[PDB]
Amino acid sequence: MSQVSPTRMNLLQRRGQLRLAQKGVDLLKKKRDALVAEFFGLVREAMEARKALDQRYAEALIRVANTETRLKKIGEEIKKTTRRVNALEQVVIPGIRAQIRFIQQVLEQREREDTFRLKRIKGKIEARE
Amino acid sequence: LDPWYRENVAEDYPELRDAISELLQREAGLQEIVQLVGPDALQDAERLVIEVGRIIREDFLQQNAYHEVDAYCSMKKAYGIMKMILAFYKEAEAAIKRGVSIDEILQLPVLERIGRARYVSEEEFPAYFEEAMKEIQGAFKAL
Amino acid sequence: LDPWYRENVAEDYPELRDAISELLQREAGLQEIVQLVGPDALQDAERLVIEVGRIIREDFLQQNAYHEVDAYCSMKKAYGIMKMILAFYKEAEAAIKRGVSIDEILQLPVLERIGRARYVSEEEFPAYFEEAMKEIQGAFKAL
Amino acid sequence: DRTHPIPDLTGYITEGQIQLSRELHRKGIYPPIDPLPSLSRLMNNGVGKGKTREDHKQVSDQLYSAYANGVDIRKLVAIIGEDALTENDRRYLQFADAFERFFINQGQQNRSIEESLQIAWALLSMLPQGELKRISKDHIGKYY
Amino acid sequence: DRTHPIPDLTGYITEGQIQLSRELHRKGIYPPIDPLPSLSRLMNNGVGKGKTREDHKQVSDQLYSAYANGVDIRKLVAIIGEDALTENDRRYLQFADAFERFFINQGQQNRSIEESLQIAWALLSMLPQGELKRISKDHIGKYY
Amino acid sequence: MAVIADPETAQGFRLAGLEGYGASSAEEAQSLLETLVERGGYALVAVDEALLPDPERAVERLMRGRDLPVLLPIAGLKEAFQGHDVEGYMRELVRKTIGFDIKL
Repeated sequence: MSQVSPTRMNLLQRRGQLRLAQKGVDLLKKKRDALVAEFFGLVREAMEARKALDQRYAEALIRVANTETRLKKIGEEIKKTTRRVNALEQVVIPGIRAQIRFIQQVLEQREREDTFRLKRIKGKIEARE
Repeated sequence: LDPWYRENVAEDYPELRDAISELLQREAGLQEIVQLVGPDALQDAERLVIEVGRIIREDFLQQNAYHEVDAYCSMKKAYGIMKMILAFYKEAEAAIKRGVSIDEILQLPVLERIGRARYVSEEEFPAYFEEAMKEIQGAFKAL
Repeated sequence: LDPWYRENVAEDYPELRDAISELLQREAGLQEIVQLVGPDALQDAERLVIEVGRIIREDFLQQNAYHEVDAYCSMKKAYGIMKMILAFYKEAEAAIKRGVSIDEILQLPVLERIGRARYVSEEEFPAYFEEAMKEIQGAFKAL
Repeated sequence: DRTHPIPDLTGYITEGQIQLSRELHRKGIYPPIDPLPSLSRLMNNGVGKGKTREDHKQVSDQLYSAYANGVDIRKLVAIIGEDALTENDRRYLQFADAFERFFINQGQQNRSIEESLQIAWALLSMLPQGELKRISKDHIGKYY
Repeated sequence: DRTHPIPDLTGYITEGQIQLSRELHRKGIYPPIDPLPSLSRLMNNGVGKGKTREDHKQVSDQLYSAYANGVDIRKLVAIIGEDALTENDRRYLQFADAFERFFINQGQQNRSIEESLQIAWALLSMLPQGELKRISKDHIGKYY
Repeated sequence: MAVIADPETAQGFRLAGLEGYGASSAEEAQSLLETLVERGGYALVAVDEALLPDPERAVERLMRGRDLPVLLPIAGLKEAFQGHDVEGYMRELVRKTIGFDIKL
């Protein structure tokens, strides 16, 4: 092609990665939100569970993991194949903008400079004649 | 030319075309971003704008030169179709703001009629406005 | 130009600037990673490198062209400030290796003096080296 | 094309540049000034005490910073949803609309610099005072 | 730009090319030779039994192939993450670092061809023996 | 939900009304996962971590399936509680996320 490719190209590129960046800080905020509901779950868990061991006392047990199991249920696996989700995702995504960026500039390289050896050759024919 | 339209056709001609153009303008920006980060992260509000933006393109911008009716669209018909689309927009944004699923609006029965409005040669078209409002009410009912 | 500095100013000019540059180089790499995974996972060793890297940037790289003193920094003053920073680095890494909290080093009293060293027009600056060592000892004391 | 040789060679002859953009005009923002391509190539020479007002540079800096953050947050809203935005970010998001509705938009109308700074301070109130990084405390106390 | 008409037309005039790369130099690898873009046109005329050693071509072929695979895998690591790489690919990834650290890098030092082949075989040990497609079994038994 | 734990504990979850199944090794326990998975009705299987030291390899082995039970290592056997399983489950979960084996 030629001109026009010129600017939508890289604002797909620039404006479009300014907001891929921005999903990046979004998800480390989630980071800090997620990891803090992570350990506390953990807490009572460890907890009256073994209140279960020395055991009625039947619930030091399911009382235990109704608390214990629930908390780490949400937190434990909802909390991250979805956490490790959020962030494992959007980064092969600044991969897009990344090497694919090399893409736009070998592309752009190729011709505002090539298109010019040329406006000037033709000058050159009866520019020289 | 806005005053000719305002005095002879419709008082809201300029405001309507500015509003539709802002719709199309917003769609263009949204599609550029979606080209990058995909459409999965899109909020309901942004999906609604694409839904109505698409209706503008298909139901208004597109005209069939080969159809005996849509080959020519009288001034009176142009504004009436515009108000059906813009009224569907307002109702769409209003329904979303009240937690109506966009999927529920996307399959709203009146939509298919709005799509064939360019083929109607009678004002039966402005009746679609009332047909749109009651239908949204049936969506305000089911919640 | 290294030999001119080694013979006329300081024998350790080249080694000192290479060491500071490696510091700045390491900081750059660390900041890139932190931009991704956040700073919460950072070990004390990595937090210390950022702490000293920051002191290099603020206390050395940055110079005030508007200050009557820091407007020009004589060769003799440049190396002396470098050795105060590099000596604080060695002591910092040495203290961490002995389980001294980085938070304890970050609020070390001498640090504020190192920060205003560029404003001193007297060698009172190399005295900061001994002031740094004893202060770390007071941190080796409290453990 | 701002790189065409004519407009491109003209930039050096100016002390202030106001760059208008079709994209911005198509979003209904008028005047359609690109806030990240308009420069006081010479702005600092025509502002301050004895020219406009002492707080002019600080207000201009703060509005520019807040509007730029607010525009980026429009992208973040699209990414995460409006409800997932923090309270602080929501204020910056809202500030961008306020800047466009009240500062950029004029109902054709000759605003004095005093009028323009007043609108600027009025919209700035939407932001937390603790978030006015680019306005020295002396100006906040005197003008906020 | 290696495609500029000057460097590009020069390639045909050579029997050996050593291509240096800024990217490699910026990683601190000196000499900054691109191991997948340096070639020998007349190389086969100066190697083998009675010149260097009989396994020279096989070793050169295997190192070139493994280094090229290892460099591509640096791209794959960026795409998927280090932990998602297979055990076999991880070995090739590591081989690329070993090739750069030990074979390319010389601490200024005059290596005999025997010394250079020895380093080559030492780094090749990092790869599974079953993955040495370009070295005949006769050479593996005699030299590995 | 099912729970897989050492036999004494498993018995106690049963007396509490829950669906506890007893095992005494990483392998035995993986077997139990596969029988449950094939048998079909569970949305979640909570497993003493002493019995599930590698839960990714665990998924890996279960199947050519089909929609899986979430698989949740929690800590064990009697002496496996009288640790704290969690301090280290937490070290792994933060490294897991941010990438950073943080100095806890």
